[PDB]
Amino acid sequence: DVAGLTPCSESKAFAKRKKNEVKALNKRLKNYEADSAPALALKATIARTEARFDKYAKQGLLCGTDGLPHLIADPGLALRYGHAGDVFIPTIGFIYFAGWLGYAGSKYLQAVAATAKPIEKEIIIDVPLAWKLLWEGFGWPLRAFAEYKNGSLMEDDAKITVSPR
Amino acid sequence: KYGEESRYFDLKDLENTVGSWDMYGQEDKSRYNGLQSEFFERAANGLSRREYILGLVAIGGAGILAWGGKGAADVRLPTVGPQQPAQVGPRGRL
Amino acid sequence: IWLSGMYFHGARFSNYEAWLTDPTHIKPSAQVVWPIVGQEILNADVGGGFQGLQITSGFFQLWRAAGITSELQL
Amino acid sequence: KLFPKFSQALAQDPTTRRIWFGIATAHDFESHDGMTEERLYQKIFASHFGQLAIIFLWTSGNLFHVAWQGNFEQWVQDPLHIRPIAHAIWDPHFGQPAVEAFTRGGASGPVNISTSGVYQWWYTIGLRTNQELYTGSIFLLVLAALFLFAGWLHLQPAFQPALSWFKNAESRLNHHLAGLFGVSSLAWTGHLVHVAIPESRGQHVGWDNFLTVLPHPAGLTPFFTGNWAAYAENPDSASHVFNTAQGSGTAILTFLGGFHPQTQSLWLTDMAHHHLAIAVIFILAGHMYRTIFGIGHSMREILEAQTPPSGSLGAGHKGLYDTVNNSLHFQLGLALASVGTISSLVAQHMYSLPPYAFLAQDFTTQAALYTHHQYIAGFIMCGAFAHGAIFFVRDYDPAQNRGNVLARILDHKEALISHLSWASLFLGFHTLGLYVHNDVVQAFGTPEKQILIEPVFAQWIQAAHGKTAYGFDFLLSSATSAPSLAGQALWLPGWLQGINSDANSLFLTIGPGDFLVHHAIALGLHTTTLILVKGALDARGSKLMPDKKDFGYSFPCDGPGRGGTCDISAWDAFYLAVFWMLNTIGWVTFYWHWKHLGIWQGNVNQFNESSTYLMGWLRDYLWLNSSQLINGYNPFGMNSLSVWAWMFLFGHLIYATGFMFLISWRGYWQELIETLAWAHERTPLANLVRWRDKPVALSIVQARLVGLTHFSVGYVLTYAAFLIASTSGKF
Amino acid sequence: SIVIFHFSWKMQSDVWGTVSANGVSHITGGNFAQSANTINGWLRDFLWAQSSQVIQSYGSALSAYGLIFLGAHF
Amino acid sequence: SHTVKIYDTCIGCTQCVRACPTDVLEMVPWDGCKANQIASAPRTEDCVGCKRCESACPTDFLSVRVYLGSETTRSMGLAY
Amino acid sequence: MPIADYQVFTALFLALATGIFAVRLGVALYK
Amino acid sequence: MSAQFLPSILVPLVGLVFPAVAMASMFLYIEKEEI
Amino acid sequence: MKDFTTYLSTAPVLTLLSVTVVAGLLIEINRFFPDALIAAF
Ligand code: CLA
Ligand code: CLA
Ligand code: CLA
Ligand code: CLA
Ligand code: CLA
Ligand code: CLA
Ligand SMILES: CC1=C(/C=C/C(C)=C/C=CC(/C)=C/C=C/C=C(C)/C=C/C=C(C)/C=C/C2=C(C)CCCC2(C)C)C(C)(C)CCC1
Ligand code: SF4
Ligand code: SF4
Repeated sequence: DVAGLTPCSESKAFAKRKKNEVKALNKRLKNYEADSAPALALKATIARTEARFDKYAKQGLLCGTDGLPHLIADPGLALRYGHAGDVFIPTIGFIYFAGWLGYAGSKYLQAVAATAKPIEKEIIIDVPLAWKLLWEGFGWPLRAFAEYKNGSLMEDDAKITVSPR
Repeated sequence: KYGEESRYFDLKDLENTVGSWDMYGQEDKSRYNGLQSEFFERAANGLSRREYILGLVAIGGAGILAWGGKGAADVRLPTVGPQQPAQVGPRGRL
Repeated sequence: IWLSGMYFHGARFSNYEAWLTDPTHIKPSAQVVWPIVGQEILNADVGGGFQGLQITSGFFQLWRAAGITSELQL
Repeated sequence: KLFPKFSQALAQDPTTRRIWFGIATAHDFESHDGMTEERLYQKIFASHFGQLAIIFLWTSGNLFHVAWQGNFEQWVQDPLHIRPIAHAIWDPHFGQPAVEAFTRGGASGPVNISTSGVYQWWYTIGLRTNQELYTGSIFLLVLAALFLFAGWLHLQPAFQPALSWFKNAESRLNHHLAGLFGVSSLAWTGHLVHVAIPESRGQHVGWDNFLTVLPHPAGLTPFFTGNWAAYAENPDSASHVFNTAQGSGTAILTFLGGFHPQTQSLWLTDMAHHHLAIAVIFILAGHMYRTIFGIGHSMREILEAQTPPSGSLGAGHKGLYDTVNNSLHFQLGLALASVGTISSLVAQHMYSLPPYAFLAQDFTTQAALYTHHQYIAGFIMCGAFAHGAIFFVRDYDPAQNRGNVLARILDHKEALISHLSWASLFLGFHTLGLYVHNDVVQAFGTPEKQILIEPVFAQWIQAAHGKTAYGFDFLLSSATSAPSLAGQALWLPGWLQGINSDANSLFLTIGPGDFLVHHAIALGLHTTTLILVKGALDARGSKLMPDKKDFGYSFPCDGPGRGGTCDISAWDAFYLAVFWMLNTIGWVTFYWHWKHLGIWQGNVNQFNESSTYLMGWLRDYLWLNSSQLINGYNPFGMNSLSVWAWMFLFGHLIYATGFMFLISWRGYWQELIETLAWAHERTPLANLVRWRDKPVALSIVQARLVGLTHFSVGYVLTYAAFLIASTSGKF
Repeated sequence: SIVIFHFSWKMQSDVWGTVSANGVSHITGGNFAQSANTINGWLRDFLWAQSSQVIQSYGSALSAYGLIFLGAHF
Repeated sequence: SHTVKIYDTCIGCTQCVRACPTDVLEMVPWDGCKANQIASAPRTEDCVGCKRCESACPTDFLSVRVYLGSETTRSMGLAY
Repeated sequence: MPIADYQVFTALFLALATGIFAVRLGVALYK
Repeated sequence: MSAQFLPSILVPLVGLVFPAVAMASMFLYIEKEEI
Repeated sequence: MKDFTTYLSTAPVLTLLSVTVVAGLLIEINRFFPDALIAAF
């Protein structure tokens, strides 16, 4: 319980929702054979639905009055009540991958900017160089922090074009 | 215009080089009967002044107000007629 | 290429053979979706022990008028 | 051909545009021929007088129509079972079924049901009979005539105020804070103590007997002796009946907090106490600036002293006093921004804290008032930013503001616009992504896969106010906390009783749907602000047009050169921002209306479950609540909702018509008009009739303005019709 | 757009239907002949009345049609 | 009647004069550029405002500027 | 106690006077 | 309402007489050549 | 062969191949690890 939320394990609405979904799937399954293709597909869907509901209830997710899982997006609140995998951990994972792609693109652009013909390098990508920079982008946090503390990650305001006010 | 050949410009006859033609106008003073013409010009004697002709239009404005205050009721307009019962509304209102 | 794809789908992912036996109750279908993110719900119960997307191109009627009858011909 | 008396250049225009531009530039006094600063200020002052007279006449008309064709007296006896009447209906086009269908609140004929809430307001301030309303209307009529005479008088040379008089900011602020704000609030407190409070207790107090009635049993003695606490001895009981003496009291300045159990609105004694405190504080604040009595403050020195060391803010606020006093657009922009924010505050406070008796029970009036004030606030905000841009392009002097906050904020305008764009992109990407994800999982029949982020921050703030529905036990949620014990016997009892009840709108319960809609609102606000700020900062010039300030605030473009310069002026930025403001206000009103629609019907589950995906918004709100509206008239008959159905289609038509001016541009119409002119000049009989002005297509800027006007009118009319018809056909 | 709307409403109100030995039961009951003369009829009896099938397709095989219906609007 | 102005940044390329559709600009002798010629607008009354001259100017910023002002029967391009 | 016809007539006359003052102010503003 | 005849006279005056008069006067004034 | 590899390195070809590879990887991740609502490690 965080904000009046009940765990999905003890939520009656959650169980009723699972029961209703499985019931609808079985109702659709009743109009087929026992080993036909549609019957097997419906059985697989039923198994997946049951596994999903069981996993959600076992993972400790919080359910509201409507019986659906709710996510806690607040450090500390999610860390002390065991909900860090809702938004905190996904935030870290995203930030890492997003920074990886961004750093790889930045390095490729800066590397090809020194070539005699950079526009062609932009429309016709250098596959080996792009591959090497994509691999190097995995250490983007360390490289970015080093460049920031080094002062080479920024451009002087006096060297950037600006409008005549 | 002096269009005797292929010349459609003439400074001495610039009036004809700009297409200033009546096309269909025709001057003729022999048409309307004198007795009927006199009757109409006599009927519309002083009504040729802007202030006087506007007065005739002002009569139309009075007729508009007369219709609302009398004409509308004489034609049994639904808005000037009566009303029958009413309803209560969605909930306990009026 | 587009026509070949239409005939191939009508021969491998359709219920044309079953639709021929009951063209008034079985709804024509010539597309089957893979089960990846719950999208398998799009495989409707068209009829004839087949599940797929209901098509409205009229290919089943055209093939019937041409006397296709079998899936090997498609 | 000389109608634009204020513009000699426009008078020389031989086309119809002369008339058009002759009306759209009538209030731009600064651009008129032979205009000075003194004449400009005097004309604005007289225009202000005229506007005040118009407002007074409008209020007088409302009062007169309610007292002449309304049912105010009948509504007073039964405020919950009688629909207020706005005015009568006299339409010769009405048919018999229409005449019979519009007769409702016991009227003699067809009438219009009021939706502005004037009945509840007038009933709460003490008005009870039609004679009082008529007297108020006559008084407002005389007041309007007086203001008109004042406007005419101050235009005469003997009564013309000098330009320096208009620049006396200290004196004006002193009089406005101490007199326009403080004295007015004190007078309102006097009226509430002498009329509103006694009238709510079943005692009539009017001009004929207000001098023989004691507002309090102990008259004036406790006030002058200092025993002010004696004015809050016995307040109205919890079982008090409005307009009657059962369960009444004698207190006039209480602070119970909460809502009246019967009227579901704020206590009159609390509002009187509020106005008295506000009057005292405003008067005190009014005694601050220096005038001619050797004491007070000098705003110029205060601004010149607000310069932090280390040069973090540069020169600080040096020269800002003159920048604001000399420029009228700066003052208008500040006033518009403040007024718009206050309008939004008023809209947000009147539904959660109803101030008028029997106002919360009127679902139609509450929704209409909230939507009206929110739309007004949006338009006023757009105007504030537009005038800020006008200031930058017409009254900003770089030499006079060298190094202050204005020059510095203009020096890094790129960072501001870039961050606004980033915030807008983030909000849009994620709000749309979450909504689409929920829609996709809902379509596949798997609602358990929805991404429902709990609004823990807003819930925490709600718990800080006393709501115990989230188990936080924070400040006001804990009975043993210091703030809880401090106001334990003051306003906390009623405040908590009203905030912990689900029967009112005082801090409603929120969930994932509220989280998503709030982020959508944040998106609308950020994008609208980005457009307006970008237009105001780039008004003087950009890389594409370095000398934009030389072309003024509004101009069609700069030609197709340099890649194209369509919609490059600041006016165009405001034009593009109006669309976003309408969209944001639409989202806000949609959220408010749907939530209250579910609350009024006792079904919060509908919004709690269908608001997490867009299909629920389109099906459970727009399509579901439009059945009665579109059924106002059908091949079977018509009802009182036919007016709203017609207005619904009318708004749709105006909006679509605006789409023409918005999509089609000037070029096609010019050639078409030329062809039409040729046809007229070659048609017999019709040749005898000529045009005085050469017919030409609408201007580029004029076309954008016409299209925007049509779009806004259709938007407002359509939503007003749908809102009123949906909340009126059900309640 | 107007042409296809006219065709759809006309066929659903005066052509398509079922025969029950007692007459023809059209899909919309023939409301075109009494409502297509006004814009409100087109908005209510055609756009609003016939849109309930696409806005209620979530959770079924036609859910895709309900998704595109929104996507297109975007 | 629009306002057409020429600035000293002009290089005398004569492109604006050739791009004018109503013969509003012309080249006159000058000594501030290598071409020894400057552009001028003696017949601004015939200017329509098409801004074709600006689209042809190669200097940065433009050496020829058109400010649309009071509209006349000639500036509006009306043949009726 | 509904307002009588004389009250409506008096209000209309006062409105006429107010309109006269308004037109005078408008004329002064035009100058 | 008191004086039921007033709306039947004021509505046409404000919607028919006043608009026609105002439009005619405005049209005559915006094309005066010398105001 | 050099020209063919250069054509395959163009912005549209590389964009479509990268999008296809990313989409395929995501589809297989969801196929083997479906209904991943939270990051359960
Ligand atoms: C005590 C002296 C005094 C007073 C009472 C006023 C009063 C006024 N002056 Mg003035 N002025 C003064 C001294 C004073 N002035 C002096 C000394 C100078 C020279 C320095 C000026 C120079 C001056 C100028 C140049 C102008 C004015 C203007 C105005 C008018 C402002 C517009 C308006 O009416 O909105 C009314 C404002 C309020 C009622 C206060 C607003 C309170 C908030 C914003 C509203 C919300 C309150 C509440 C919630 C509303 C609920 C009500 C609801 C139930 C309906 C106003 C009546 C302007 C004008 O319009 O000219 C006619 C104007 O142009 N004054
Ligand atoms: C206290 C409020 C206030 C004041 C005093 C001003 C004053 C001024 N504004 Mg401003 N403005 C405001 C608020 C205000 N504004 C707001 C809230 C907005 C946002 C909409 C704007 C947006 C704005 C812009 C974009 C511009 C101005 C401009 C101006 C200046 C000239 C105005 C003019 O030319 O008049 C002319 C008046 C009109 C043309 C009337 C407009 C016609 C309306 C919009 C149509 C209404 C139709 C109606 C609703 C239809 C009913 C529907 C029914 C038929 C079914 C002037 C000094 C202009 C300027 O500064 O010049 C450089 C300028 O371009 N304003
Ligand atoms: C539904 C209509 C619509 C939509 C979606 C947008 C969206 C947007 N507007 Mg816009 N606007 C609109 C109508 C709309 N506007 C109208 C009618 C007007 C009046 C003319 C304006 C005027 C206006 C102005 C003046 C500005 C914007 C800006 C923006 C951007 C703000 C940033 C943001 O919100 O991030 C979110 C981004 C989105 C919601 C776009 C969706 C992303 C897509 C769906 C992802 C792609 C996935 C997939 C691969 C699609 C490709 C498929 C294809 C290859 C086949 C944004 C992209 C501002 C801006 O540029 O911001 C910097 C800006 O200044 N708008
Ligand atoms: C799991 C699904 C998902 C998807 C499909 C997306 C998709 C997207 N996200 Mg997003 N995000 C997600 C989950 C997801 N996000 C989660 C769970 C979180 C945690 C709450 C975030 C937080 C997040 C942020 C803060 C941002 C995005 C942004 C974006 C957009 C550009 C991302 C990018 O890397 O571009 C390409 C990469 C670059 C162009 C350069 C790298 C830029 C990254 C984001 C900076 C990372 C390093 C930096 C120091 C981090 C500090 C950020 C600061 C605010 C604290 C994109 C459409 C960005 C955006 O909205 O654009 C305006 C954005 O800034 N996301
Ligand atoms: C619903 C919006 C709307 C409306 C009403 C119109 C209307 C019109 N368009 Mg248009 N158009 C629109 C959207 C709209 N368009 C959009 C979004 C675009 C962008 C693609 C275009 C692009 C476009 C082009 C390119 C052209 C038109 C043309 C026309 C005109 C055709 C002549 C005609 O229809 O006869 C009659 C007019 C109507 C039926 C409109 C409704 C008028 C009602 C029925 C009369 C009501 C009388 C009134 C109420 C009484 C007076 C009351 C008093 C208070 C004033 C017409 C006025 C063509 C044109 O110029 O005409 C030949 C033209 O070439 N449109
Ligand atoms: C701005 C306030 C306002 C508004 C919007 C209305 C609106 C209306 N009035 Mg009303 N009226 C008002 C003030 C107002 N009145 C006042 C103060 C009085 C007291 C004298 C009256 C007395 C009155 C009577 C006796 C009647 C109406 C009637 C009507 C209805 C038909 C209009 C008509 O033909 O009557 C004409 C209205 C008048 C002769 C007086 C109105 C004068 C106002 C104050 C002019 C205000 C102009 C405004 C401030 C400037 C805006 C510019 C604009 C003119 C372009 C209509 C809904 C009729 C009705 O009941 O319909 C069923 C009716 O018979 N009114
Ligand atoms: C552009 C421009 C302009 C305009 C501008 C604008 C328009 C602005 C605005 C703005 C706005 C619109 C703002 C707003 C705001 C707000 C704020 C700033 C606030 C706040 C806060 C606080 C401080 C609070 C606190 C509290 C309390 C008191 C109690 C309870 C709790 C709380 C926390 C709530 C100008 C002319 C000037 C200049 C130039 C140009
Ligand atoms: S705007 Fe057009 S007409 Fe005027 S000078 Fe330039 S090119 Fe010539
Ligand atoms: S185009 Fe520019 S540079 Fe060339 S002659 Fe004209 S003004 Fe001078």
